[PDB]
Amino acid sequence: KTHVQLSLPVLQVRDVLVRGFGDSVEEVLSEARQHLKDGTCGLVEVEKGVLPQLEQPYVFIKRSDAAPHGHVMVELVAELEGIQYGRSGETLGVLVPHVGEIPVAYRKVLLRK
Repeated sequence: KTHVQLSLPVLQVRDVLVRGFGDSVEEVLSEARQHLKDGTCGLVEVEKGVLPQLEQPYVFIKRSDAAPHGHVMVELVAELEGIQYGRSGETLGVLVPHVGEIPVAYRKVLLRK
């Protein structure tokens, strides 16, 4: 399938134990996609002071369309030193590894895979 229905645990930035996916744009996108498939991917909602507490490169989920079965359609865009790799809509949040942190909510998304 080109799209996959996921429910992503929404984590508080100060709970996050592994604050990024790796060390290159290509690695963080690769690792994000693997964790999304393996159900080991969390979402941090972006507000003032969140991104500086996470590790670059960042992986964002961004709205790709204006929401089948409650699931917002999203795609991945990476960012490193203010350059983004991808073009998409509004940020729903920043992806991080999930290693058992307790979420505050779930974000239903349809991921273009």
